[PDB]
Amino acid sequence: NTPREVTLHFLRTAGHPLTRWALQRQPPSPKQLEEEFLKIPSNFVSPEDLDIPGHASKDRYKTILPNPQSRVCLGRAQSQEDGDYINANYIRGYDGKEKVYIATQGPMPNTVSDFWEMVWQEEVSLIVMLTQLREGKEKCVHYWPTEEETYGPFQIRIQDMKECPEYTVRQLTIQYQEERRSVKHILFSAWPDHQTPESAGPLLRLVAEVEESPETAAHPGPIVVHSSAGIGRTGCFIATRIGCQQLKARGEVDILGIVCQLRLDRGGMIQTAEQYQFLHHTLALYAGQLPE
Repeated sequence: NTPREVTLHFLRTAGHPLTRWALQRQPPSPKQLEEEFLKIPSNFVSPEDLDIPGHASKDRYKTILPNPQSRVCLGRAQSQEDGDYINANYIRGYDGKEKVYIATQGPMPNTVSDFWEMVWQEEVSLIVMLTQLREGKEKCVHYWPTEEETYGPFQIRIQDMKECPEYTVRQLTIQYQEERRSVKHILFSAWPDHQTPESAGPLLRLVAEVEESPETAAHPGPIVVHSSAGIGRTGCFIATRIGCQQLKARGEVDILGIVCQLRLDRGGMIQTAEQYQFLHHTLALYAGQLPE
């Protein structure tokens, strides 16, 4: 028993709780953090674990695939399309709450309409986007409109653009037949893939921008988080939020555990050790702004 049984056992049980104090005043050494991050299994799936034909055309990277047990299935309630496929996964949030996020790649030109179908079906009201200015056509596409565009059966229109210093908030609507819904769009640039943000301040503010985003609905939908591959930056963002939530509720955080649980939801979440180190730096900062 069995690369897979031993991977799952690890991800399901590994933990390393850290108090507000230990985080601030005695974190694990950069050495320990590296050695620790390497021990975490990736939980990638092989192309052999997904029997979907033609999914390859819908993936930005051949090796970054949604785990089947949490994959988002497009039920096609609003269109005629062949598959149910989109490279995306439900992600559990604080304390295991189901479907708090959906982690996905940024759409490619041929998956723009699948994305919006996901946004609709899942009743997404908040999209968080992580990118860099250098990022070209092949890593990222402008899948929202200038004023107004039809994407498949939807009308997306831009109701407002406001430029905060570290991100752009766009208020959109998406409308299908008679039903028109609000979606808040946060684009956070200056975050290159395989790297970290310039510093933690801007990330914590992005996280707050999301916290203080009014929760209109009765069965609130998942927050969509995306980047080119949908795991590195998307992982850091989502790990930072969950981590802040644990610190706030419990005065401690388990980062190792958090990362492990994200990899159960979608393989590869958090790509580099340096990103894992940054998570500790950011969360250490966050502790200091907590009451008292």
